[PDB]
Amino acid sequence: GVQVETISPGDGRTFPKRGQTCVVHYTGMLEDGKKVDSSRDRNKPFKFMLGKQEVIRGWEEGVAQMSVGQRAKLTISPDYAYGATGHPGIIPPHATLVFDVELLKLE
Amino acid sequence: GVQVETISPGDGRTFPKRGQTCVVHYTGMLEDGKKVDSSRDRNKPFKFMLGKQEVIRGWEEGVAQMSVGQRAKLTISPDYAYGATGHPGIIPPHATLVFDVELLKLE
Ligand SMILES: CC[C@H](C(=O)N1CCCC[C@H]1C(=O)O[C@H](CCc1ccc(OC)c(OC)c1)c1cccc(OCC(=O)O)c1)c1cc(OC)c(OC)c(OC)c1
Ligand SMILES: CC[C@H](C(=O)N1CCCC[C@H]1C(=O)O[C@H](CCc1ccc(OC)c(OC)c1)c1cccc(OCC(=O)O)c1)c1cc(OC)c(OC)c(OC)c1
Repeated sequence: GVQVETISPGDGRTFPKRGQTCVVHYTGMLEDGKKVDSSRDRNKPFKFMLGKQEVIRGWEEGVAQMSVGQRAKLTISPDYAYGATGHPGIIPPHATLVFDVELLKLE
Repeated sequence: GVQVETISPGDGRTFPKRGQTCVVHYTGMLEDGKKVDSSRDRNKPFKFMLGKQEVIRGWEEGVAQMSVGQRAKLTISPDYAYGATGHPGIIPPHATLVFDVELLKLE
């Protein structure tokens, strides 16, 4: 599943609802700490809409548990991410992924 | 993931909303056709509430795509069911499950 470790607290009351656009900055890494991708390296935050199947399962479930302003480490098992196949050149097979995620705002 | 094959049509309009109780009769079986369990063998239909994590993943997603009266066969991969461990005595490890499900009503 997805495990959540809080790094910095959010407001503790404003949580994302399906249909809302989540604006976040993230760093995705393999279990051994190696960086695969990061929005912080790109000039603009990442955005997705909750409930539209726009992202891997672990993210839908994990980010829905965060409040605005919160920063957390989400540890996602393969079955909740890219599973057996992974994704060529980016994610190896059966990979557990760890994301450092910061929920900036909802829109 | 979860694949849905329709066996008998439903009303094509009444679909389960998160928070509603789905009343169904089902027969679950392994990929080779052996029956593991069936509510049709038990005197009353199976009931569960959508969106409350009461059932395996594949069911939350598959039943949500059925309308009242529909009968369908849901083929669920391990990652959407019991994964690598299975469930002692009932579901073996790495089991793909096939369910014959009939959505009787919503309440
Ligand atoms: C740590 C690397 C990272 C990743 O893992 N991230 C991205 C951040 C959200 C969580 C997760 C993801 O979910 O990234 C998805 C990957 C594809 C995907 C999508 C839905 C799935 O299922 C319902 C699924 O099933 C496995 C796989 C994603 C990507 C881009 C925009 C996205 O949002 C909407 C859009 O703008 O198109 C979504 C990643 C970034 C990519 O580009 C920034 C990317 O592209 C090259 C990619 O391909 C594997 C990986
Ligand atoms: C084909 C065998 C079958 C099964 O597979 N079925 C049952 C029908 C819904 C789909 C699925 C299920 O999901 O069955 C779950 C199993 C447990 C479970 C639950 C949530 C999970 O969350 C992701 C999860 O993760 C793996 C595992 C279930 C069971 C009973 C009531 C249930 O809910 C209503 C209630 O609480 O009364 C749920 C099964 C029947 C059982 O009893 C009738 C049972 O018990 C002995 C069982 O244990 C493995 C198997």
